[PDB]
Amino acid sequence: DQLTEEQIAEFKEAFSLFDKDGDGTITTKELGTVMRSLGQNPTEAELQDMINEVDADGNGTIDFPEFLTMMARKMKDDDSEEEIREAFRVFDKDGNGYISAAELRHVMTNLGEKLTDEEVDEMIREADIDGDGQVNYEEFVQMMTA
Amino acid sequence: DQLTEEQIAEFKEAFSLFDKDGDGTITTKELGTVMRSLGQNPTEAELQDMINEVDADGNGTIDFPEFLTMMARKMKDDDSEEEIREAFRVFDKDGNGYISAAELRHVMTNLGEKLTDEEVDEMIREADIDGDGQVNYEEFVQMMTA
Amino acid sequence: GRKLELTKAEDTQLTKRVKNAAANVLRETWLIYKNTKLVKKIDHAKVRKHQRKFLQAIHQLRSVKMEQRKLNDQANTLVDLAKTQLE
Amino acid sequence: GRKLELTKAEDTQLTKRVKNAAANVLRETWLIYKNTKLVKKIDHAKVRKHQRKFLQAIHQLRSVKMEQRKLNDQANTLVDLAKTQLE
Ligand SMILES: [Ca+2]
Ligand SMILES: [Ca+2]
Ligand SMILES: [Ca+2]
Ligand SMILES: [Ca+2]
Repeated sequence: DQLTEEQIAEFKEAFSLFDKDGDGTITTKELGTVMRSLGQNPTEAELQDMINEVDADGNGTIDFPEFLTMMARKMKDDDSEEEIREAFRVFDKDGNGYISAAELRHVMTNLGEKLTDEEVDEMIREADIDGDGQVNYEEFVQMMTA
Repeated sequence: DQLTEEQIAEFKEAFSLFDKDGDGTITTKELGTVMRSLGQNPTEAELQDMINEVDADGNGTIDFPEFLTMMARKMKDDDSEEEIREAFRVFDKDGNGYISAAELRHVMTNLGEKLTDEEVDEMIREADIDGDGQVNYEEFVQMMTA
Repeated sequence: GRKLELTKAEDTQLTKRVKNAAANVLRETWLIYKNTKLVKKIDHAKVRKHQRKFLQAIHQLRSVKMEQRKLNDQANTLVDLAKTQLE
Repeated sequence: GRKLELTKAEDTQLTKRVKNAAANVLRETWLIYKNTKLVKKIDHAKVRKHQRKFLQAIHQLRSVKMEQRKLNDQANTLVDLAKTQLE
Protein backbone atom coordinates (compact mmCIF):
# COMPACT_ATOMS: atom_id res chain seq x y z
CA ASP A 1 0.00 0.00 0.00
CA GLN A 2 2.67 2.46 -1.22
CA LEU A 3 2.17 4.82 -4.21
CA THR A 4 4.07 6.19 -7.22
CA GLU A 5 4.86 9.57 -8.86
CA GLU A 6 2.56 9.22 -11.89
CA GLN A 7 -0.30 8.17 -9.60
CA ILE A 8 0.17 11.15 -7.30
CA ALA A 9 -0.32 13.57 -10.22
CA GLU A 10 -3.21 11.50 -11.47
CA PHE A 11 -4.85 11.44 -8.02
CA LYS A 12 -4.34 15.24 -8.06
CA GLU A 13 -6.60 15.38 -11.13
CA ALA A 14 -8.93 13.18 -9.07
CA PHE A 15 -8.98 15.64 -6.17
CA SER A 16 -10.43 18.32 -8.48
CA LEU A 17 -13.43 16.06 -9.29
CA PHE A 18 -14.26 16.49 -5.59
CA ASP A 19 -12.96 19.95 -4.66
CA LYS A 20 -15.56 21.75 -6.72
CA ASP A 21 -14.54 25.26 -5.60
CA GLY A 22 -10.80 24.55 -5.59
CA ASP A 23 -9.96 25.85 -2.10
CA GLY A 24 -7.80 22.73 -1.71
CA THR A 25 -10.33 21.21 0.68
CA ILE A 26 -13.27 18.75 0.32
CA THR A 27 -16.27 19.47 2.57
CA THR A 28 -19.28 17.31 3.43
CA LYS A 29 -21.28 19.51 1.06
CA GLU A 30 -18.92 18.93 -1.87
CA LEU A 31 -18.87 15.20 -1.17
CA GLY A 32 -22.68 15.09 -1.11
CA THR A 33 -22.78 16.76 -4.50
CA VAL A 34 -20.33 14.29 -6.02
CA MET A 35 -21.87 11.22 -4.42
CA ARG A 36 -25.31 12.36 -5.74
CA SER A 37 -23.85 12.87 -9.25
CA LEU A 38 -22.99 9.16 -8.98
CA GLY A 39 -26.61 8.38 -8.17
CA GLN A 40 -26.05 7.74 -4.46
CA ASN A 41 -27.75 9.40 -1.51
CA PRO A 42 -25.48 9.51 1.59
CA THR A 43 -27.01 11.11 4.65
CA GLU A 44 -25.33 13.97 6.53
CA ALA A 45 -23.97 11.52 9.14
CA GLU A 46 -22.62 9.25 6.39
CA LEU A 47 -20.78 12.18 4.70
CA GLN A 48 -19.27 13.23 8.04
CA ASP A 49 -18.23 9.64 8.68
CA MET A 50 -16.47 9.42 5.33
CA ILE A 51 -14.55 12.64 6.09
CA ASN A 52 -13.91 11.61 9.67
CA GLU A 53 -12.42 8.24 8.55
CA VAL A 54 -9.47 10.04 6.94
CA ASP A 55 -9.34 13.41 8.67
CA ALA A 56 -5.96 13.44 10.41
CA ASP A 57 -5.84 17.02 11.63
CA GLY A 58 -9.52 16.62 12.49
CA ASN A 59 -10.47 20.01 11.05
CA GLY A 60 -13.66 18.56 9.50
CA THR A 61 -12.58 18.54 5.78
CA ILE A 62 -10.37 16.32 3.56
CA ASP A 63 -7.18 17.84 2.12
CA PHE A 64 -5.04 16.29 -0.61
CA PRO A 65 -2.71 14.41 1.67
CA GLU A 66 -5.59 12.96 3.66
CA PHE A 67 -7.05 12.06 0.22
CA LEU A 68 -3.95 9.96 -0.63
CA THR A 69 -4.18 7.88 2.61
CA MET A 70 -7.68 6.86 1.62
CA MET A 71 -6.16 5.79 -1.70
CA ALA A 72 -3.02 4.06 -0.44
CA ARG A 73 -5.12 2.03 1.96
CA LYS A 74 -7.33 0.86 -0.92
CA MET A 75 -5.35 0.41 -4.20
CA LYS A 76 -6.26 -3.24 -4.53
CA ASP A 77 -8.92 -3.96 -7.17
CA ASP A 78 -11.05 -7.00 -7.88
CA ASP A 79 -12.62 -8.64 -10.93
CA SER A 80 -16.26 -7.63 -11.55
CA GLU A 81 -17.37 -10.77 -13.48
CA GLU A 82 -19.95 -11.99 -11.00
CA GLU A 83 -21.57 -8.61 -10.35
CA ILE A 84 -21.88 -7.91 -14.05
CA ARG A 85 -23.44 -11.35 -14.56
CA GLU A 86 -25.98 -10.50 -11.86
CA ALA A 87 -26.83 -7.28 -13.73
CA PHE A 88 -27.64 -9.29 -16.91
CA ARG A 89 -29.62 -11.77 -14.84
CA VAL A 90 -31.96 -8.92 -13.87
CA PHE A 91 -33.31 -9.28 -17.48
CA ASP A 92 -33.37 -13.11 -17.60
CA LYS A 93 -37.11 -13.45 -17.23
CA ASP A 94 -37.28 -17.23 -16.78
CA GLY A 95 -33.91 -17.47 -15.04
CA ASN A 96 -32.74 -19.84 -17.79
CA GLY A 97 -29.31 -18.29 -18.41
CA TYR A 98 -30.43 -16.60 -21.65
CA ILE A 99 -31.62 -13.25 -22.87
CA SER A 100 -32.84 -13.16 -26.43
CA ALA A 101 -31.33 -10.67 -28.86
CA ALA A 102 -34.80 -9.07 -29.15
CA GLU A 103 -35.10 -8.68 -25.37
CA LEU A 104 -31.57 -7.26 -25.11
CA ARG A 105 -32.44 -4.68 -27.81
CA HIS A 106 -35.62 -3.85 -25.94
CA VAL A 107 -33.75 -3.35 -22.61
CA MET A 108 -30.85 -1.39 -24.08
CA THR A 109 -32.94 0.92 -26.27
CA ASN A 110 -35.41 1.81 -23.48
CA LEU A 111 -33.75 1.61 -20.07
CA GLY A 112 -30.98 3.53 -18.35
CA GLU A 113 -28.93 5.87 -20.54
CA LYS A 114 -29.66 3.58 -23.54
CA LEU A 115 -27.77 2.68 -26.70
CA THR A 116 -28.85 3.42 -30.28
CA ASP A 117 -30.23 0.49 -32.33
CA GLU A 118 -26.89 0.55 -34.17
CA GLU A 119 -24.76 0.26 -30.98
CA VAL A 120 -26.98 -2.59 -29.94
CA ASP A 121 -26.24 -4.22 -33.37
CA GLU A 122 -22.53 -4.28 -32.49
CA MET A 123 -23.17 -5.44 -28.91
CA ILE A 124 -25.45 -8.31 -30.00
CA ARG A 125 -23.05 -9.28 -32.76
CA GLU A 126 -20.43 -9.91 -30.05
CA ALA A 127 -22.83 -11.34 -27.45
CA ASP A 128 -24.68 -13.82 -29.71
CA ILE A 129 -21.70 -16.12 -30.02
CA ASP A 130 -23.68 -19.03 -31.46
CA GLY A 131 -25.72 -16.85 -33.92
CA ASP A 132 -28.94 -18.37 -32.54
CA GLY A 133 -30.48 -15.01 -31.59
CA GLN A 134 -29.92 -15.77 -27.90
CA VAL A 135 -27.30 -14.43 -25.46
CA ASN A 136 -25.74 -16.77 -22.91
CA TYR A 137 -24.88 -13.83 -20.66
CA GLU A 138 -22.59 -15.84 -18.35
CA GLU A 139 -20.37 -16.70 -21.33
CA PHE A 140 -20.59 -13.20 -22.79
CA VAL A 141 -19.60 -11.55 -19.49
CA GLN A 142 -16.66 -13.96 -19.19
CA MET A 143 -15.48 -12.97 -22.67
CA MET A 144 -15.62 -9.25 -21.81
CA THR A 145 -13.82 -9.73 -18.45
CA ALA A 146 -11.18 -12.21 -19.61
CA ASP B 1 -45.34 -22.61 6.07
CA GLN B 2 -48.77 -23.48 7.52
CA LEU B 3 -49.91 -22.40 11.03
CA THR B 4 -51.83 -23.75 14.05
CA GLU B 5 -54.73 -22.72 16.34
CA GLU B 6 -52.66 -21.89 19.44
CA GLN B 7 -50.30 -19.79 17.31
CA ILE B 8 -53.14 -17.81 15.75
CA ALA B 9 -54.36 -16.69 19.19
CA GLU B 10 -50.79 -16.01 20.24
CA PHE B 11 -50.10 -13.97 17.09
CA LYS B 12 -53.33 -12.09 17.97
CA GLU B 13 -51.65 -11.02 21.22
CA ALA B 14 -48.73 -10.07 18.98
CA PHE B 15 -50.91 -7.86 16.77
CA SER B 16 -51.78 -5.70 19.80
CA LEU B 17 -48.05 -4.95 20.39
CA PHE B 18 -48.28 -3.17 17.02
CA ASP B 19 -51.86 -1.88 16.80
CA LYS B 20 -51.35 0.69 19.51
CA ASP B 21 -54.82 2.28 19.15
CA GLY B 22 -56.64 -1.00 18.55
CA ASP B 23 -58.57 -0.04 15.39
CA GLY B 24 -57.59 -3.46 14.03
CA THR B 25 -55.10 -1.87 11.65
CA ILE B 26 -51.31 -1.17 11.75
CA THR B 27 -50.22 2.09 10.09
CA THR B 28 -46.76 3.30 9.09
CA LYS B 29 -46.90 5.59 12.13
CA GLU B 30 -47.62 2.74 14.55
CA LEU B 31 -44.88 0.64 12.98
CA GLY B 32 -42.39 3.50 13.33
CA THR B 33 -43.21 3.76 17.01
CA VAL B 34 -42.71 0.06 17.60
CA MET B 35 -39.56 -0.22 15.50
CA ARG B 36 -38.10 2.77 17.44
CA SER B 37 -39.01 1.13 20.78
CA LEU B 38 -36.75 -1.68 19.54
CA GLY B 39 -33.95 0.81 18.98
CA GLN B 40 -34.25 0.88 15.19
CA ASN B 41 -34.77 3.88 12.94
CA PRO B 42 -36.65 2.94 9.72
CA THR B 43 -37.25 5.81 7.32
CA GLU B 44 -40.72 6.68 6.00
CA ALA B 45 -40.01 4.79 2.74
CA GLU B 46 -38.82 1.75 4.70
CA LEU B 47 -42.03 1.70 6.81
CA GLN B 48 -44.17 1.96 3.67
CA ASP B 49 -42.16 -0.83 2.07
CA MET B 50 -42.72 -3.11 5.06
CA ILE B 51 -46.48 -2.47 4.87
CA ASN B 52 -46.51 -2.72 1.10
CA GLU B 53 -44.75 -6.14 1.20
CA VAL B 54 -47.81 -7.71 2.85
CA ASP B 55 -50.67 -5.38 1.97
CA ALA B 56 -53.03 -7.54 -0.09
CA ASP B 57 -55.99 -5.19 -0.42
CA GLY B 58 -53.45 -2.41 -0.93
CA ASN B 59 -55.28 0.00 1.38
CA GLY B 60 -51.97 1.20 2.90
CA THR B 61 -52.21 -0.52 6.35
CA ILE B 62 -51.66 -4.07 7.72
CA ASP B 63 -54.67 -5.95 9.10
CA PHE B 64 -54.54 -9.16 11.12
CA PRO B 65 -54.84 -11.52 8.20
CA GLU B 66 -52.13 -9.72 6.27
CA PHE B 67 -50.12 -9.95 9.54
CA LEU B 68 -50.39 -13.79 9.50
CA THR B 69 -49.02 -14.08 5.91
CA MET B 70 -45.90 -12.24 7.03
CA MET B 71 -45.67 -14.84 9.79
CA ALA B 72 -46.48 -17.98 7.80
CA ARG B 73 -43.87 -17.02 5.25
CA LYS B 74 -41.24 -16.71 8.00
CA MET B 75 -41.78 -19.27 10.83
CA LYS B 76 -38.38 -20.84 10.38
CA ASP B 77 -35.83 -19.87 13.05
CA ASP B 78 -32.08 -20.23 13.26
CA ASP B 79 -29.48 -20.73 16.00
CA SER B 80 -27.88 -17.49 17.24
CA GLU B 81 -24.55 -18.98 18.49
CA GLU B 82 -22.27 -17.14 16.09
CA GLU B 83 -23.90 -13.73 16.45
CA ILE B 84 -23.81 -13.95 20.24
CA ARG B 85 -20.13 -14.94 20.08
CA GLU B 86 -19.49 -11.84 17.97
CA ALA B 87 -21.20 -9.71 20.64
CA PHE B 88 -18.79 -11.05 23.32
CA ARG B 89 -15.87 -10.53 20.96
CA VAL B 90 -16.68 -6.81 20.97
CA PHE B 91 -15.13 -6.85 24.52
CA ASP B 92 -12.15 -9.12 23.73
CA LYS B 93 -9.57 -6.37 23.72
CA ASP B 94 -6.62 -8.40 22.40
CA GLY B 95 -8.76 -10.70 20.28
CA ASN B 96 -7.38 -13.67 22.23
CA GLY B 97 -10.67 -15.51 22.81
CA TYR B 98 -10.89 -14.42 26.47
CA ILE B 99 -12.55 -11.79 28.58
CA SER B 100 -11.44 -11.66 32.17
CA ALA B 101 -14.03 -11.90 34.94
CA ALA B 102 -13.02 -8.36 36.00
CA GLU B 103 -13.56 -6.99 32.47
CA LEU B 104 -16.91 -8.79 32.16
CA ARG B 105 -18.02 -7.22 35.48
CA HIS B 106 -16.86 -3.84 34.24
CA VAL B 107 -18.81 -4.18 30.93
CA MET B 108 -21.98 -5.58 32.49
CA THR B 109 -22.17 -3.12 35.39
CA ASN B 110 -21.60 -0.04 33.19
CA LEU B 111 -22.89 -0.62 29.67
CA GLY B 112 -26.32 -1.17 28.15
CA GLU B 113 -29.15 -1.86 30.58
CA LYS B 114 -26.60 -3.39 33.01
CA LEU B 115 -26.74 -6.13 35.63
CA THR B 116 -26.22 -5.72 39.38
CA ASP B 117 -22.87 -6.90 40.82
CA GLU B 118 -24.81 -9.86 42.22
CA GLU B 119 -26.32 -10.90 38.83
CA VAL B 120 -22.84 -10.66 37.41
CA ASP B 121 -21.67 -13.01 40.24
CA GLU B 122 -24.08 -15.68 38.95
CA MET B 123 -23.19 -15.03 35.30
CA ILE B 124 -19.42 -15.26 35.93
CA ARG B 125 -19.89 -18.33 38.08
CA GLU B 126 -21.38 -20.08 35.01
CA ALA B 127 -19.05 -18.47 32.45
CA ASP B 128 -15.73 -19.08 34.24
CA ILE B 129 -15.83 -22.81 33.66
CA ASP B 130 -12.18 -23.38 34.58
CA GLY B 131 -12.28 -21.10 37.71
CA ASP B 132 -9.23 -19.21 36.37
CA GLY B 133 -10.93 -15.80 36.43
CA GLN B 134 -11.12 -15.81 32.63
CA VAL B 135 -14.09 -16.43 30.30
CA ASN B 136 -13.58 -18.41 27.11
CA TYR B 137 -16.63 -16.78 25.53
CA GLU B 138 -16.80 -19.17 22.57
CA GLU B 139 -17.21 -22.11 24.99
CA PHE B 140 -19.59 -20.18 27.25
CA VAL B 141 -21.85 -19.17 24.34
CA GLN B 142 -21.90 -22.79 23.14
CA MET B 143 -23.02 -23.93 26.60
CA MET B 144 -25.88 -21.39 26.68
CA THR B 145 -27.03 -22.26 23.12
CA ALA B 146 -26.67 -26.03 23.35
CA GLY C 1 -39.19 -23.03 23.61
CA ARG C 2 -37.39 -20.82 21.10
CA LYS C 3 -34.81 -19.73 23.70
CA LEU C 4 -32.09 -17.77 21.81
CA GLU C 5 -33.26 -18.63 18.29
CA LEU C 6 -34.43 -15.91 15.92
CA THR C 7 -36.14 -15.70 12.51
CA LYS C 8 -33.98 -17.22 9.78
CA ALA C 9 -32.54 -14.82 7.23
CA GLU C 10 -33.01 -16.10 3.67
CA ASP C 11 -41.24 -2.40 -3.73
CA THR C 12 -41.71 -0.48 -6.99
CA GLN C 13 -39.19 2.24 -6.13
CA LEU C 14 -36.25 -0.19 -5.77
CA THR C 15 -37.54 -2.12 -8.79
CA LYS C 16 -37.01 0.71 -11.24
CA ARG C 17 -33.72 1.75 -9.56
CA VAL C 18 -32.59 -1.82 -10.30
CA LYS C 19 -33.62 -1.89 -13.96
CA ASN C 20 -32.14 1.49 -14.85
CA ALA C 21 -28.85 0.70 -13.12
CA ALA C 22 -28.65 -2.86 -14.43
CA ALA C 23 -29.24 -1.60 -18.00
CA ASN C 24 -26.45 0.93 -17.37
CA VAL C 25 -24.13 -1.81 -16.12
CA LEU C 26 -24.82 -3.67 -19.43
CA ARG C 27 -24.32 -0.41 -21.36
CA GLU C 28 -20.98 0.59 -19.83
CA THR C 29 -19.56 -2.94 -19.65
CA TRP C 30 -20.16 -3.16 -23.42
CA LEU C 31 -18.74 0.30 -24.14
CA ILE C 32 -15.61 -0.23 -22.04
CA TYR C 33 -15.06 -3.65 -23.67
CA LYS C 34 -15.52 -2.18 -27.16
CA ASN C 35 -13.22 0.77 -26.47
CA THR C 36 -10.47 -1.29 -24.84
CA LYS C 37 -10.54 -4.48 -26.93
CA LEU C 38 -12.34 -3.95 -30.26
CA VAL C 39 -10.73 -0.65 -31.36
CA LYS C 40 -7.47 -0.06 -33.23
CA LYS C 41 -6.47 2.95 -31.04
CA ILE C 42 -7.73 3.27 -27.43
CA ASP C 43 -9.31 6.65 -26.69
CA HIS C 44 -8.45 6.93 -22.99
CA ALA C 45 -10.75 9.90 -22.36
CA LYS C 46 -13.69 7.85 -23.71
CA VAL C 47 -12.65 4.91 -21.52
CA ARG C 48 -12.53 7.14 -18.48
CA LYS C 49 -16.02 8.48 -19.18
CA HIS C 50 -17.53 4.99 -19.37
CA GLN C 51 -15.56 3.80 -16.37
CA ARG C 52 -17.19 6.61 -14.34
CA LYS C 53 -20.61 5.57 -15.62
CA PHE C 54 -19.78 1.89 -15.02
CA LEU C 55 -18.79 2.38 -11.39
CA GLN C 56 -21.82 4.59 -10.84
CA ALA C 57 -24.15 1.80 -12.09
CA ILE C 58 -22.37 -1.01 -10.26
CA HIS C 59 -22.48 0.95 -7.00
CA GLN C 60 -26.16 1.80 -7.51
CA LEU C 61 -26.96 -1.89 -7.75
CA ARG C 62 -24.91 -2.47 -4.59
CA SER C 63 -26.89 0.28 -2.79
CA VAL C 64 -30.18 -1.43 -3.81
CA LYS C 65 -28.94 -4.83 -2.53
CA MET C 66 -27.89 -3.36 0.80
CA GLU C 67 -31.25 -1.59 1.13
CA GLN C 68 -33.07 -4.87 0.51
CA ARG C 69 -30.92 -6.57 3.20
CA LYS C 70 -31.85 -3.75 5.60
CA LEU C 71 -35.54 -4.05 4.71
CA ASN C 72 -35.48 -7.80 5.20
CA ASP C 73 -33.88 -7.48 8.66
CA GLN C 74 -36.46 -4.84 9.61
CA ALA C 75 -39.23 -7.30 8.69
CA ASN C 76 -37.39 -10.03 10.58
CA THR C 77 -37.36 -7.69 13.61
CA LEU C 78 -41.17 -7.43 13.48
CA VAL C 79 -41.54 -11.17 13.09
CA ASP C 80 -39.06 -11.82 15.96
CA LEU C 81 -41.10 -9.48 18.16
CA ALA C 82 -44.42 -11.17 17.21
CA LYS C 83 -42.79 -14.50 17.92
CA THR C 84 -42.07 -13.57 21.59
CA GLN C 85 -45.83 -14.16 22.14
CA LEU C 86 -45.37 -17.87 21.34
CA GLU C 87 -43.42 -18.25 24.62
CA GLY D 1 -5.58 -0.76 -17.72
CA ARG D 2 -8.12 -1.42 -14.98
CA LYS D 3 -10.89 -2.12 -17.52
CA LEU D 4 -13.90 -3.48 -15.54
CA GLU D 5 -12.10 -3.95 -12.22
CA LEU D 6 -13.17 -1.99 -9.15
CA THR D 7 -11.85 -1.37 -5.62
CA LYS D 8 -11.75 -4.58 -3.59
CA ALA D 9 -14.20 -4.85 -0.72
CA GLU D 10 -12.52 -6.11 2.46
CA ASP D 11 -16.94 6.62 13.80
CA THR D 12 -17.74 7.34 17.46
CA GLN D 13 -21.52 7.25 16.99
CA LEU D 14 -21.56 3.64 15.73
CA THR D 15 -18.93 2.74 18.33
CA LYS D 16 -21.15 3.45 21.30
CA ARG D 17 -24.22 1.95 19.55
CA VAL D 18 -22.12 -1.22 19.29
CA LYS D 19 -21.00 -1.35 22.92
CA ASN D 20 -24.41 -0.67 24.42
CA ALA D 21 -26.10 -3.25 22.18
CA ALA D 22 -23.35 -5.84 22.57
CA ALA D 23 -23.53 -5.49 26.39
CA ASN D 24 -27.30 -5.97 26.06
CA VAL D 25 -26.82 -9.08 23.94
CA LEU D 26 -24.58 -10.45 26.77
CA ARG D 27 -27.17 -9.35 29.35
CA GLU D 28 -30.23 -10.93 27.73
CA THR D 29 -28.45 -14.09 26.55
CA TRP D 30 -27.47 -14.66 30.20
CA LEU D 31 -30.93 -13.85 31.57
CA ILE D 32 -32.76 -16.06 29.05
CA TYR D 33 -30.30 -18.92 29.75
CA LYS D 34 -30.73 -18.52 33.52
CA ASN D 35 -34.53 -18.35 33.29
CA THR D 36 -34.88 -21.30 30.91
CA LYS D 37 -32.15 -23.65 32.18
CA LEU D 38 -31.04 -22.75 35.72
CA VAL D 39 -34.46 -22.27 37.39
CA LYS D 40 -36.77 -24.86 38.96
CA LYS D 41 -39.95 -23.30 37.44
CA ILE D 42 -39.81 -21.29 34.18
CA ASP D 43 -41.48 -17.88 34.46
CA HIS D 44 -42.66 -17.49 30.86
CA ALA D 45 -43.55 -13.80 31.22
CA LYS D 46 -39.96 -13.10 32.38
CA VAL D 47 -38.62 -15.12 29.44
CA ARG D 48 -40.75 -13.16 27.02
CA LYS D 49 -39.49 -9.85 28.41
CA HIS D 50 -35.83 -10.84 27.94
CA GLN D 51 -36.52 -12.34 24.54
CA ARG D 52 -37.86 -8.93 23.44
CA LYS D 53 -34.75 -7.24 24.81
CA PHE D 54 -32.54 -9.93 23.26
CA LEU D 55 -33.95 -9.53 19.76
CA GLN D 56 -33.78 -5.76 20.11
CA ALA D 57 -30.03 -5.94 20.91
CA ILE D 58 -29.22 -8.55 18.27
CA HIS D 59 -31.02 -6.52 15.61
CA GLN D 60 -29.28 -3.31 16.73
CA LEU D 61 -25.92 -4.96 16.17
CA ARG D 62 -27.14 -6.13 12.75
CA SER D 63 -28.19 -2.54 11.90
CA VAL D 64 -24.69 -1.28 12.85
CA LYS D 65 -23.01 -3.96 10.67
CA MET D 66 -25.18 -3.09 7.68
CA GLU D 67 -24.44 0.62 8.17
CA GLN D 68 -20.72 -0.10 8.19
CA ARG D 69 -21.08 -2.12 4.95
CA LYS D 70 -22.93 0.85 3.41
CA LEU D 71 -20.25 3.28 4.62
CA ASN D 72 -17.48 1.11 3.25
CA ASP D 73 -19.13 0.91 -0.19
CA GLN D 74 -19.63 4.69 -0.19
CA ALA D 75 -15.88 5.11 0.42
CA ASN D 76 -15.17 2.52 -2.25
CA THR D 77 -17.34 4.62 -4.62
CA LEU D 78 -15.11 7.66 -4.00
CA VAL D 79 -11.96 5.62 -4.47
CA ASP D 80 -13.37 4.01 -7.68
CA LEU D 81 -14.11 7.49 -9.02
CA ALA D 82 -10.61 8.80 -8.12
CA LYS D 83 -9.18 5.73 -9.79
CA THR D 84 -10.76 6.60 -13.18
CA GLN D 85 -7.99 9.26 -13.43
CA LEU D 86 -5.36 6.50 -13.59
CA GLU D 87 -6.68 5.57 -17.07
CA1 LIG E 1 -13.49 22.76 -1.59
CA1 LIG F 1 -8.47 17.46 7.46
CA1 LIG G 1 -54.02 0.94 14.57
CA1 LIG H 1 -54.19 -3.91 4.01
